Amino acid sequence: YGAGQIQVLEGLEAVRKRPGMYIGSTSERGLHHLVWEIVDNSIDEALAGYANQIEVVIEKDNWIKVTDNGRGIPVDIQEKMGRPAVEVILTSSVVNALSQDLEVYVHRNETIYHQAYKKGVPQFDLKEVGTTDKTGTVIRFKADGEIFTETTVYNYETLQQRIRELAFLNKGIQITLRDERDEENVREDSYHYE
Ligand SMILES: Cc1[nH]c(C(=O)NC2CCN(c3cc(C(N)=O)cc(Cl)n3)CC2)c(Cl)c1Cl
Ligand SMILES: [Mg+2]
Ligand SMILES: [Mg+2]
Ligand SMILES: [Mg+2]
Repeated sequence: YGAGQIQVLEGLEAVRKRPGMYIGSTSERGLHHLVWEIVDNSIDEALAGYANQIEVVIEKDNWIKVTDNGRGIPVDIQEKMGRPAVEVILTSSVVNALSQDLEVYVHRNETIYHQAYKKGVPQFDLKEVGTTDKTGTVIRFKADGEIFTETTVYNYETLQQRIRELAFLNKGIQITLRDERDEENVREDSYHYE
């Protein structure tokens, strides 16, 4: 309960109290904005010269998974908070605050690190769960139905349109959209402009 952790909790309270001020609306438009908030991080990492693939998956029950092959959100214990950098970054994330559940897997230092959250609150300390020969960041989230009180169901065409545009605007980045909500009938569109 240091000043750092107190500020974190106040920040989550503030986002959840006035979500529309952060993401425009809590309508279907705001729901889809959650995806762009996450994907923008991957785009910046690609433009910085450290990533070139981004994958957005609509999973069963309208979870969203975003994966990039960037450097991975750092995990070193931070000066300000005395907590892993990734935890500080995600506990101040609007998407995390407005998600009933969110998971991160960081591939970095030939290690896979995992943390989970509910409404932005970490459920356990960042944990090493395995090894890897890749780098990057995986984020999985389920939008909070307490916040998004019109719908929590994503529109494939809405995601598709903007993903295609993002690939066209940010040449060289391979951006893939896949709908896995119905395991019997899976749709994928992959964009890569030169
Ligand atoms: C899906 C996704 N991807 C990213 C992402 O790629 N973030 C970048 C931000 C800058 N990062 C680094 C890397 C280093 C480093 N030298 O490896 C040091 C620092 Cl100080 N930040 C790499 C991850 C985020 Cl954040 C989310 Cl959410
Ligand atoms: Mg942002
Ligand atoms: Mg950034
Ligand atoms: Mg490329």
